[PDB]
Amino acid sequence: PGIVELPSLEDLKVQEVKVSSSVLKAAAHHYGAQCDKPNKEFMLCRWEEKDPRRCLE
Amino acid sequence: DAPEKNYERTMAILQIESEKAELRLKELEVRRLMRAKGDGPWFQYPTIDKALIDHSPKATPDN
Repeated sequence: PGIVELPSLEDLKVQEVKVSSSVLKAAAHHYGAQCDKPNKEFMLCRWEEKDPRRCLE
Repeated sequence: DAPEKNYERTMAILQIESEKAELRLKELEVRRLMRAKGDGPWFQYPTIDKALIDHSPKATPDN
């Protein structure tokens, strides 16, 4: 059939939030309250178009 | 009975039977074409209804 599409490795590179799971769990409620807008935009788009290749930015 | 009565009775009988015979042949050909192509109301084997599909947002996006 069709050749499957995949973004290049330069499109996937990003600075990483390099912390343990305890750091995330401790400040989970503050992170959820303060950063709701880009998280919810990403969640809406990711649930809407059902594609991780179109949900990278 | 009169010969005219038997004559016209025979003509009515022949017309009725010719109509029935042509309808029987049409029924056979209709059945064959309907079974071959499948588009008519006959030979419509049921498939899965689409009202049994859950269209809510699920717990995983890739679906």
